[PDB]
Amino acid sequence: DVSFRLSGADPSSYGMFIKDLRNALPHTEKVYNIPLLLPSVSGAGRYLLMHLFNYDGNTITVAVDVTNVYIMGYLALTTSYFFNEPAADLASQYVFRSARRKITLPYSGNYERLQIAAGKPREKIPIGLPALDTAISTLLHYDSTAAAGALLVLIQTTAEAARFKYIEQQIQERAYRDEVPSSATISLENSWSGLSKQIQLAQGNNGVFRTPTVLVDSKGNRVQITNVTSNVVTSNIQLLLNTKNI
Ligand SMILES: *[C@@H]1O[C@H](CO)[C@@H](O[C@@H]2O[C@H](CO)[C@@H](O)[C@H](O)[C@H]2NC(C)=O)[C@H](O)[C@H]1NC(C)=O
Ligand SMILES: Cn1cnc2nc(N)[nH]c(=O)c21
Repeated sequence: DVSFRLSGADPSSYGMFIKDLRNALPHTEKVYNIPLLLPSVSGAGRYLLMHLFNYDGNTITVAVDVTNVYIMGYLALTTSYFFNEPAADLASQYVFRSARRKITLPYSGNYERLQIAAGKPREKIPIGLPALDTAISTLLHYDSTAAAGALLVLIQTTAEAARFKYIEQQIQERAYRDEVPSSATISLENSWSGLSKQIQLAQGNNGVFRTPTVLVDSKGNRVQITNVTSNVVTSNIQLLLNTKNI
C-alpha cells in the first residue's frame, strides 16, 4: 500500500509519494523506456490501496485499479463508496469487505459524468495540495455533489500526476496554493489513452506514430506529436495503458 500525509507535506514528500505510487504498479516490460501496464490481473491483486491523511490526521483509503490507475471507490471510517459502473462493482468484491455499509455513488467515474454532477468543468476547479486536504475532508462525510468535486481533485492530484511528470510538477507548484489547471494539463489528461496507443504502435514502425496526437502546450499553442523523440514521450509520460484496454 502507499501512503501520503498532507500534514508536513512539502513538494519533496509529494514527489516521493507519487514515485511510490508509480512503483506500486506492476509491469513486465517497458516500451521505449516507459512502463507498460498489465493487460489484466486476477483477483484482489488488481487493486492498490492508497491511505490518504488530511492535515488533521483523518484518513480515507482509496482503491485504485492497477491496470489503468482508475479510482474505483474508497472507504471513510466504516462506509465504502464505489462508483456506479461495472468495474467499480467488480472491485467491491475484493476490497473494503469489512465495511458496515457500501454506498454506490449516483454516477460513474469518468470526467464527463463527474463534471456534470459537480456542476462545473475541471477548468474552473482549483487543484493543489491544499485542495487535496479539502477533498479528503469532504469525502469523510457523504454528499454526492460535494464528492464529485472532491473526486475530480483527488483523481488529478494522484492518478494524473502518476501518469505525467508535468502534472506532478504542476501540483508541486501548488503545494501551498491552489490554482485551476492549465489547458496543457487538461489536454494531457485527455490524451493518456491516445498517446499510450500511439507509442505502442510506433514499436514496429521506427518510433513513428501511426496517427499524430494533438495537445496544447505550456503557452496554450496547439502542437502535434508525431514520433517518440518528442519531449512528451522522452520526459513527460510515465505509464502506458496497454492497448488491450482501449
Ligand atoms: C519527430 O519530432 C521532432 C520534434 O521533436 C521533429 O523535429 C523537427 O526538428 C525540430 C526539432 O527536432 C522540430 O522543431 C522541427 O519543427 C521539425 N522539423 C521537421 C523535420 O519537420 C521531427 O521532424 C519529427 N521527426 C519525425 C516526424 O520523424
Ligand atoms: C481519470 N479517470 C478516467 N476515467 C476514470 N474512471 C474511474 N472509475 N476512475 C478514474 O480515476 C478515471
